[PDB]
Amino acid sequence: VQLVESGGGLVQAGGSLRLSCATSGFTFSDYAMGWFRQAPGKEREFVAAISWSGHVTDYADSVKGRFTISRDNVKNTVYLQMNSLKPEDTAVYSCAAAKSGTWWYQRSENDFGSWGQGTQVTVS
Amino acid sequence: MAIIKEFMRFKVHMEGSVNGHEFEIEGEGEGRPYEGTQTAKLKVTKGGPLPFAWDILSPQFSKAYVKHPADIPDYLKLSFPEGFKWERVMNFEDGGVVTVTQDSSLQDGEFIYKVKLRGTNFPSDGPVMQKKTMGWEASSERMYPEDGALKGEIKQRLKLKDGGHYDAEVKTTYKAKKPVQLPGAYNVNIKLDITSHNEDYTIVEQYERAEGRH
Repeated sequence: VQLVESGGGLVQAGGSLRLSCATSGFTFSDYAMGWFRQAPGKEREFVAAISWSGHVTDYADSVKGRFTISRDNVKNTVYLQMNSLKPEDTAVYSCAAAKSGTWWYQRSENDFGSWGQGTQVTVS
Repeated sequence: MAIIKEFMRFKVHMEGSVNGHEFEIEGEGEGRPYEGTQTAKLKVTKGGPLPFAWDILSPQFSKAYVKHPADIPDYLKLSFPEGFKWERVMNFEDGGVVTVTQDSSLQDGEFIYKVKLRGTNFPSDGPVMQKKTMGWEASSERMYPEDGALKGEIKQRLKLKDGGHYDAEVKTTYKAKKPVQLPGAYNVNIKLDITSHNEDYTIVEQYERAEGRH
């Protein structure tokens, strides 16, 4: 239900930062979580998603190997570790909770809900 | 034992893909949950015959059927009638990876299992895609509580038709759908056998014995 992202900012190319999403109002381990990003004029696009246990992760080809999604099922938080940042990674990054709870490699905006407002990442 | 009887049946459905090959399996099983024994008959309903080793699928078809000492709480039995869910990653020694997600529930007196599985990055010349495996050796699963769930780790080993063994590092998380007493760390000894198969492994029978110990 309630998701609030933090950890964005402005960095040089080649930098490293880590987004976090705090959560409230639902059983966190009942949901897969996903990160999406929206750059100027483009469609909101899938970045990464993680199953309830953390064992199943999926990444957009554009970020695989550079970003890592993880979660803490005690703190009820999702993370996006972003390494090897490029100017093309500049966007508002938002987190969402999956449709049902049983999620399986689903990447559409429409399979997620309860979006946060996001956090800006700018890479120069 | 009004919920989990001394004899219990189960039904299982798996949807999967291995190296891009999609398939579905439907199965029926039964066993003695408190004695730690069970059998199942599985049938490939879509995508058969499978162009890869059955053995990578066999451990995905039932932890309500683990014999426990009286002083170890049976967390997964106690999760019912609501049930529990589990997810697993198997990292094989040649780079193949199997990811699994599963839901276990109780419907009209029988366990209902729903499984999704993805296998990727198996070498086309390896023992999985060439069907050169010959069943699992006996396994020791290290169970431990962590972060509000019950976790297991296995150094699992497949026998090779060509000799020796093919290793997988296996991690699983099991979580009751309602809060249940988590046990302290313990070990489960597991032996899974293929007891019959037709030539192309489109109909397969399995047996599994599982017992927890301190």
